[PDB]
Amino acid sequence: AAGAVILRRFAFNAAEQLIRDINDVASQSPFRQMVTPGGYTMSVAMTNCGHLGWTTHRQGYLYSPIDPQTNKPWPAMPQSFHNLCQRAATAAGYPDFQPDACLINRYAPGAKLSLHQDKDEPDLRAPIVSVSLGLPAIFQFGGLKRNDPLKRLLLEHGDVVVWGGESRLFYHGIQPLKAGFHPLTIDCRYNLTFRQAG
Ligand SMILES: O=C(O)CCC(=O)C(=O)O
Ligand SMILES: [Fe+2]
Repeated sequence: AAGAVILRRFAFNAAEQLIRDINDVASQSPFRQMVTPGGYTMSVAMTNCGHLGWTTHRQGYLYSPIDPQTNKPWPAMPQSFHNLCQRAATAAGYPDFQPDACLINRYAPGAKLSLHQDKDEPDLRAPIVSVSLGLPAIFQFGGLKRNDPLKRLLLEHGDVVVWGGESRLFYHGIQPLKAGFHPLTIDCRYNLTFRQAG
């Protein structure tokens, strides 16, 4: 993964607090399985915190400062989130990265996320910070086409990946979450993706 920086277990120490704050965020903006523009309910449940929140719209996908479900602003990005992200980005070589959106994904057993690209951001030179929590998942990324040599990478609890450079444009997805158990998330996997959407 050219440009990518994988920091395994980087968020192990912050894990517990992050999970507490995810629940906090969920209290204001509950996890919901968004309906794609094509009219299909995603198996992955999501929510957002920060100034902007990624969401499905009628004309496609886009960032909005308002939660379309609660009609209220997305919850603010918790300090735990801000700190872990900055430390990660800085360690990855991006000390200037200032995210304004954190997409929180929740994966129940069997949940998956078919291949896609993240080109909804204004400046693609800005990286994306991914933090995995709970059960392990198989992350798969390819080239520039939906049908390209896909590679696999297991993301475990506390794993952080700063996607910068070329990888920032690579197709990617998550294979069906295998059943299992984790003391902090029980049978769920959470993932935080910090972005500069503004
Ligand atoms: O949970 C994952 O590792 C995938 C998250 C992702 O790429 C996204 O939702 O845009
Ligand atoms: Fe993505």
